[PDB]
Amino acid sequence: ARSVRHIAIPAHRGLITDRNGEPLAVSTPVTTLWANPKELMTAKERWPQLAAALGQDTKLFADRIEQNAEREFIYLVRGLTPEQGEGVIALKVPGVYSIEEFRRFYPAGEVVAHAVGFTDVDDRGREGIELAFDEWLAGVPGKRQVLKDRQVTKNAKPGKTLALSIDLRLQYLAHRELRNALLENGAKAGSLVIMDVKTGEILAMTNQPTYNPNNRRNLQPAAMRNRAMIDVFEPGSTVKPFSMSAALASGRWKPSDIVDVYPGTLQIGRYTIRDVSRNSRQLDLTGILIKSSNVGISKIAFDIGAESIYSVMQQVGLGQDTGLGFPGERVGNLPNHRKWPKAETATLAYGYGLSVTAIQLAHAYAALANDGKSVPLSMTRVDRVPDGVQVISPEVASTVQGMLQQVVEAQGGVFRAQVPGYHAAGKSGTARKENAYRSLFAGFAPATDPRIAMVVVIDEPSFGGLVSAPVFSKVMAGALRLMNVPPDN
Repeated sequence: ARSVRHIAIPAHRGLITDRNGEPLAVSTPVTTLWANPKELMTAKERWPQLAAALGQDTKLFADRIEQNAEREFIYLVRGLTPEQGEGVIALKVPGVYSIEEFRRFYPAGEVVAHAVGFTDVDDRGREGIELAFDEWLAGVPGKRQVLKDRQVTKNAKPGKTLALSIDLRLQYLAHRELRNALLENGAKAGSLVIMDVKTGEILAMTNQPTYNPNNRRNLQPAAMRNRAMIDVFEPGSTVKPFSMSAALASGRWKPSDIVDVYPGTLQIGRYTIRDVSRNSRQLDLTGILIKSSNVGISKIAFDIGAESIYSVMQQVGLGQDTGLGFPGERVGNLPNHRKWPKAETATLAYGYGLSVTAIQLAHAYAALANDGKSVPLSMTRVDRVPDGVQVISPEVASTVQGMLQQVVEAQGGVFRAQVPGYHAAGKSGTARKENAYRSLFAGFAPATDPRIAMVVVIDEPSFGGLVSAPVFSKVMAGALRLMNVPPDN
């Protein structure tokens, strides 16, 4: 006879904003027209008109309805504009019932595709923050009891608003400047991360290529890769500052100390360490960074032991889980030994023989920039800064800052990374993913009182000091002014 069923009341997905309340993802009303074939089978004369008004072809339409003649349920079309929802309801065709639904809209579109991600066909997070805070954002559906035609038991609770760490103004600046860089250098891909060194907040994350999450018809997986969180690479010279941090915490090294790197090579039994530039004998510790001397950093590493270097790299988060619970986040690899031989010691010190993400590197540069105090990474607005872990002594961190300032400013330095108005600090490198090439720059500013850490990755520009550095310069200048950071020069 008659029958009692239940249909679930969809929940309104929580609003996602940038840190200033700029909407980044919004649940917009749509309508999903369904039908009762049993009843539809009674109004076959109306089908061509229905069909046309569903874009569906006349005969393909009717084939469908006939095939499913017995089924009392079938969707016709998911999520139309509520107004086309009338275009069909204006035909009042028997067997045609309708659900009220939400579809996501992304006002900033491609600018913040990866960080925000997108929902699937069921209004479920499938990428980015949409997946990562799916529970917080997805409400709790309600339930209605339906009298099967031959009271609401609990009404739906709405999802909660989420304010991200992203500053949409710095995001636009980063998106633009990394797009321009890729075209000028004719590169395949790239990431740029901007981090608040005090709060752990990700102020900007951008990858190229990007996509419009509002129109994913011709989506490609290369476009959807959140590179900053999933591409792992050997950081090269960009981790030498952590090697130097251990040098200075050893008791055995100070910045004015000299190393002889003549003749730009060093035999390690069978191995040969080889410098990218071999026009040096005596270098101070700053010189070792300015020249990116692998012989220099290797000799210091032999003197202090790999353990001390490995320990700093671990404490600043390299090859460690970020705790950001994003979907396909790669952890990379900070490999350990009982007995570190010379080759493994040297390759760690000059930043081959580990793998890191752009996010991890920026996090580590944040720690150093924050006078050696690690703060947990956040993709949500931080209101109450958690207590940091003091992973490098303030004094060592201060010393390494000044050295990195000289890397950018000193003669022979990475002059294309200077930020006009401010003193900036950082280090270029030439990473490996065969073995792929990326140009890196990693830095923070202002050098004497840091606020912002930044990493730039540029995949196969068809050097870090030549390619990534000028992007760091342009984007840092803008970030600092957008954040009303006072010039320190």
